[PDB]
Amino acid sequence: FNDLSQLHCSYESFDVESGVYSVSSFEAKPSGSVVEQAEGVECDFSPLLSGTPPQVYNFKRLVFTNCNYNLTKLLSLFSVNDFTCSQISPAAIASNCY
Amino acid sequence: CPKLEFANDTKIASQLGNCVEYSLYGVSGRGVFQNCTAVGVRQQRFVYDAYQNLVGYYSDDGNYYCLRACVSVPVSVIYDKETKTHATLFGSVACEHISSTMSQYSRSTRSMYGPLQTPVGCVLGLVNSSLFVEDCKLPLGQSLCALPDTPGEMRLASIAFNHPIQVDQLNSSYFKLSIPTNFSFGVTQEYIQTTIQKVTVDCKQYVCNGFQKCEQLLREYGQFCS
Amino acid sequence: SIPTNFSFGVTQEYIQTTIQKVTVDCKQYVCNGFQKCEQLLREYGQFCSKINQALHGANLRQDDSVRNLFASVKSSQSSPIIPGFGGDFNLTLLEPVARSAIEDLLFDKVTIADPGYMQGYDDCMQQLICAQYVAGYKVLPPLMDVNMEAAYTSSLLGSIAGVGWTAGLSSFAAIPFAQSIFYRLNGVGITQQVLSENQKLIANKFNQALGAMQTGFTTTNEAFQKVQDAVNNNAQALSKLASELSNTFGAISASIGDIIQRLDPPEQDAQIDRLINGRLTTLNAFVAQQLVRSESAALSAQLAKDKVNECVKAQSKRSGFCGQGTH
Amino acid sequence: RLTTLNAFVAQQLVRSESAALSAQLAKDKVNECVKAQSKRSGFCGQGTHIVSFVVNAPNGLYFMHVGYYPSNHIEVVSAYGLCDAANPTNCIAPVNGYFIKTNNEWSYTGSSFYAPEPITSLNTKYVAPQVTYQNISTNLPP
Amino acid sequence: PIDVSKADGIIYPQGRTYSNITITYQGLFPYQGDHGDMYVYSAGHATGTTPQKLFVANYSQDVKQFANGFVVRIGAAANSTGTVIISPSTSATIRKIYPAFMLGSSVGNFSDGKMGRFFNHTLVLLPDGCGTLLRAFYCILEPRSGNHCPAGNSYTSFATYHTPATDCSDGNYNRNASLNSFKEYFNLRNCTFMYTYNITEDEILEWFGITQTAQGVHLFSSRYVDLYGGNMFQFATLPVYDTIKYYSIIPHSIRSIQSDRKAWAAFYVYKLQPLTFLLDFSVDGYIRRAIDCG
Ligand SMILES: *[C@@H]1O[C@H](CO)[C@@H](O[C@@H]2O[C@H](CO)[C@@H](O[C@@H]3O[C@H](CO[C@H]4O[C@H](CO)[C@@H](O)[C@H](O)[C@@H]4O)[C@@H](O)[C@H](O[C@H]4O[C@H](CO)[C@@H](O)[C@H](O)[C@@H]4O)[C@@H]3O)[C@H](O)[C@H]2NC(C)=O)[C@H](O)[C@H]1NC(C)=O
Ligand SMILES: *[C@@H]1O[C@H](CO)[C@@H](O[C@@H]2O[C@H](CO)[C@@H](O)[C@H](O)[C@H]2NC(C)=O)[C@H](O)[C@H]1NC(C)=O
Ligand SMILES: *[C@@H]1O[C@H](CO)[C@@H](O[C@@H]2O[C@H](CO)[C@@H](O)[C@H](O)[C@H]2NC(C)=O)[C@H](O)[C@H]1NC(C)=O
Ligand SMILES: *[C@@H]1O[C@H](CO)[C@@H](O[C@@H]2O[C@H](CO)[C@@H](O)[C@H](O)[C@H]2NC(C)=O)[C@H](O)[C@H]1NC(C)=O
Ligand SMILES: *[C@@H]1O[C@H](CO[C@@H]2O[C@@H](C)[C@@H](O)[C@@H](O)[C@@H]2O)[C@@H](O)[C@H](O)[C@H]1NC(C)=O
Ligand SMILES: *[C@@H]1O[C@H](CO)[C@@H](O)[C@H](O)[C@H]1NC(C)=O
Ligand SMILES: *[C@@H]1O[C@H](CO)[C@@H](O)[C@H](O)[C@H]1NC(C)=O
Ligand SMILES: *[C@@H]1O[C@H](CO)[C@@H](O)[C@H](O)[C@H]1NC(C)=O
Ligand SMILES: *[C@@H]1O[C@H](CO)[C@@H](O)[C@H](O)[C@H]1NC(C)=O
Repeated sequence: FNDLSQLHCSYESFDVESGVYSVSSFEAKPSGSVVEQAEGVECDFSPLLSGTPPQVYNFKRLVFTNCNYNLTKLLSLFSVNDFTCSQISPAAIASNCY
Repeated sequence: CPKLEFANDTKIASQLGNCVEYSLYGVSGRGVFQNCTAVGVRQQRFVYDAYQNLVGYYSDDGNYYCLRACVSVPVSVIYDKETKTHATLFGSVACEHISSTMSQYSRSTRSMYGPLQTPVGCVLGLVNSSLFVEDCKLPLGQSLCALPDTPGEMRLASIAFNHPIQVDQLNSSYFKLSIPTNFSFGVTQEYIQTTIQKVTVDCKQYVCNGFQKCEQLLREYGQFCS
Repeated sequence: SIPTNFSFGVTQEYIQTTIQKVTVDCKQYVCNGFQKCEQLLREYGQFCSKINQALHGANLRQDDSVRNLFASVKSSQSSPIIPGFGGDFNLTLLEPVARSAIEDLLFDKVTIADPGYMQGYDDCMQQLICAQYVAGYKVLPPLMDVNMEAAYTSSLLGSIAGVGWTAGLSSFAAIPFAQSIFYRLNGVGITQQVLSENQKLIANKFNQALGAMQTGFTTTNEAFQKVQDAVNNNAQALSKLASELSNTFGAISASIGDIIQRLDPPEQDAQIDRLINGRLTTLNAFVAQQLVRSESAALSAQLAKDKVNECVKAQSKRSGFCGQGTH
Repeated sequence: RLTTLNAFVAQQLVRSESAALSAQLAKDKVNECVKAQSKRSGFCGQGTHIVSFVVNAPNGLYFMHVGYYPSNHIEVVSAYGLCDAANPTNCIAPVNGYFIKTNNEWSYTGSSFYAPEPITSLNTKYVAPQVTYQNISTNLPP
Repeated sequence: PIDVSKADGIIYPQGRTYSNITITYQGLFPYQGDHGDMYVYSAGHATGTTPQKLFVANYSQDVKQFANGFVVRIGAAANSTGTVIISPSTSATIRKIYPAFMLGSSVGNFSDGKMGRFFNHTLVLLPDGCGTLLRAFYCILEPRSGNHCPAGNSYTSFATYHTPATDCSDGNYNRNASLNSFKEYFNLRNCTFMYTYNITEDEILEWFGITQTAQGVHLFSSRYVDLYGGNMFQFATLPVYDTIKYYSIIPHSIRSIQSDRKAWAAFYVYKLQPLTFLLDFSVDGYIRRAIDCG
């Protein structure tokens, strides 16, 4: 609740000793946030939906760099029967920059 | 990166020289802008320290800017037992921040006590007093201390210097001397720890604490406790 | 066997008295301002609390040792410091201007990175010293001020002239320093004759003897070597804070926000568990090494106070204990 | 639990060597300034040590040291050597004492207290002539 | 040899630049003071003004494993005068030349049984127009079956000619005719994509690096930024589908006349192996001094 709360919990008693203690300091509120770097063309997932879908040993490859992606235009129209995510949160795959 | 309604009020120049949560399209964190001279390869755009943290940055338009860290105020506390008296200290900082924007849990203040410039920084909860205490029991660092009233108030004091008795010298055959004229028999009192309480332990009354199964399991460990 | 010539050779040494008296916050260091981190902190936390008053107790023990040793070395009455004291001897280098010129130039050659005890945080907004708060720690201020050890150096400087006459410290006898040297040389076994007509040559060669150590201040001085190795000891001690958060400790990453907003809640709780475990063991290693440094500082402080009370203010009869040759 | 006991063994051997260190410092205290008077400045007792007393404690050992504690220091004059003008080689020096220009000439005083008393042969001894010493002619000391 | 304290052609960190500190890094590096994979180009037979039959070595049939790519020095013999390779009694000023590479993963015997056939989709890169164009293409090669042809009879090896009196004079650049000389020996099929670069010409030496990783084939050079300096900056990233384990150098011919036979560059190739080196990042950031570990 206060400085005395974290004080007395650290000593686990209602009676403590006098003393200079490095109490847990604060962090100032940042003035804001900056989101800037170059963006050009958006990410183009057309060859994923173009052509014959290849085989499990013919797994066709797509590299995406320097583009802008949106899963709300991609996964929303995907009739996803099953979704799994190995060592990653499924929600943040459409949130962070890589 | 994902799509966004690109906010105009998010540029680097908007809060230059100010602490912001930096997010350089994957380079995430929170730090303080500054303007520097260009160092390193401008095509790399990202300059890092010896500990894998960003120090500089080549802007898109071409104005090199450093970001070191968004350093915050270190905070310490004083409290005295048997006199319900307590105050806060802030290290190596001008009295610059007021109660608006902290972090962590709810800070507690009392009646206004206010922000005072000390050589160690800024202090809240102290009243100025040019006092001198040679034998301060709970000092405030550097050469500072506070002493509580016998609703009391701790009051400021510098750690006083014990002035020796100043005696001069004569450059002649006559010499200047100083001499005790009274005395006492002071007792220098101290203590040492010679032999602690020595203790032994069982393997199976500390570890099996009587467990049959435990027994058969510890036989692979065997001679460790031995 | 008997020698027919002589000189005055200086032996240089140093003692690491008071180690860096520091502190580290629990939450800003281990947890670094992250929400799910403090709720998981709640899971543990027993370690953090305890080791904080453990380091507080070690620091106050060191402070008590420091105040005890400056109480011991405080001469109850001393001599004033003026320029030109000490006769023909060029002891202006040890004479304070307070700032003694000898320790001024030692502070010049010793790479001193003062941890911003007056600018600090403000020194970081205007521009390694700022790196004392990246994850977060604080090397506490001294409990002393410069001018305060300037006063102690003045006190011991007076005690040099005042003590080395006769055992029994109740009387203060700060002789004119040339005659103090005369009495000290008579005491340590030099005849009054050559001390009566040959003061000039011995004074001059003592002068260039004390001058040679001024220009000798380089790597060849072993006391410089142990001072700078102590500086490196402080540097590696603070690197034990500064360098370990870069380690993942077996996690998939070492950044907390990375974990909390790019992992699922169960797996991110597991990764925070791993990170806090590794970090608390690094804290235990820190506690062990500062305990070692604290006891070493205590014994070194005992050695330093014994050296300064026996063979500095007076002439100890122990053969070569603190100075090689007939000190 | 085995890791906790390895930590226990480590800290116990640390306390063991610390107790060993305390043992040689213990014998140093009890054999230097307790059963004698230490010639070291504030070795166990602050100031001029007189006596010391030692008593056991269930884990340790307890030390008082009764010592001379000066107070009320005043300002006086002292000399360097009482030597005859006619016989400069005839000099005297105090046996751990001081010369004081008393009322009622330089006389002997102990080196720890305002204790002036007339100069005798039992507290001084003959020394060499020096240019920094002093002459007396109106009353030569015995 | 190759000095590491002088930093002769060593990979730069891809996105982690430092300043004025020494830093350790685990990557792909060669050893210190090595020999190389020494080859050299030369000019063909000529008499008067007409250039006669070619002049190439057995370097087309010498195949090495790709391992982890390789680094090429270019024009270390430039600015100087060396003996003409075809005529040892004749000497001329050494001019810088650039090599043409092919990459794949299969080895087979030729129409005459000489080993070196590559199957399926393979990469060929070629400098043309006095080194102005650096065109690369990952296609299907088809050997011809006529006289002196790779699938034909009376065949020994393969080479690419170049007629500098008409090929790469001021302007013109002969519609990349050395690619047609490659087409005079091979044919293109079933190709997916194709890359081309513009590189200017100078007189200072050149350092080039090639490697591959699952995301792509990475090509590094100095010229692009450090024209006066030297470093590995990734000027190309081929979007490759499969890794590469075999490579070869295509021999190249120059249709120069006999009286004006000019000495060409003597290039070195050093292989890249997984090592850990320490780097001296200076204040400006130019890496100039490095040191090995093993
Ligand atoms: C064949 O012979 C030619 C001679 O014509 C050589 O070319 C010279 O190469 C040297 C070595 O790099 C060059 O020396 C460098 O000069 C720089 C200044 O150049 C200025 O002038 C040129 C020409 O006008 C401009 O294009 C340029 O932008 C500059 O304005 C210096 O700054 C260099 O020092 C810096 O770089 C080195 C290397 O990184 C660092 O070690 C230094 O500390 C410093 O940071 C350097 O001294 C010279 O300029 C070239 N001359 C010409 C006319 O180009 C060829 O190298 C040579 N080839 C072979 C294979 O031998
Ligand atoms: C005592 O030593 C100091 C230290 O060298 C002398 O100071 C030097 O004085 C000269 C001129 O007299 C200057 O050129 C030097 O720069 C001084 N040195 C330093 C380090 O400041 C001083 O002169 C000496 N005094 C005597 C009486 O010998
Ligand atoms: C006693 O008086 C004699 C007088 O000769 C002193 O001897 C000389 O004193 C002068 C000045 O005081 C010095 O410059 C000389 O060097 C002295 N002579 C010698 C041989 O030392 C003497 O100092 C006086 N004091 C004593 C003997 O204690
Ligand atoms: C780059 O590193 C060099 C090497 O340490 C720095 O040069 C040192 O600068 C300090 C400060 O004046 C001197 O005390 C040292 O003697 C110098 N050492 C050497 C070897 O020159 C240089 O200051 C650094 N520059 C920058 C911009 O960081
Ligand atoms: C940022 O700074 C640019 C030049 O840098 C100048 O020198 C360095 C060493 C710093 O001290 C910096 O503050 C100096 O200004 C300017 O060309 C540029 O205009 C500056 N940016 C803005 C927004 O003014
Ligand atoms: C506090 O008072 C002293 C004298 O009483 C004065 O020197 C000092 O400047 C005061 N402090 C401030 C912050 O004004
Ligand atoms: C010393 O002080 C004590 C107590 O103050 C007093 O009884 C005694 O008479 C004093 N002695 C002298 C010599 O002043
Ligand atoms: C001692 O040696 C030094 C240098 O060798 C010389 O200057 C001095 O005169 C010598 N002194 C004696 C007494 O021999
Ligand atoms: C090279 O430059 C020429 C002229 O500027 C241009 O026509 C050509 O398309 C360029 N080629 C490449 C690959 O950039």
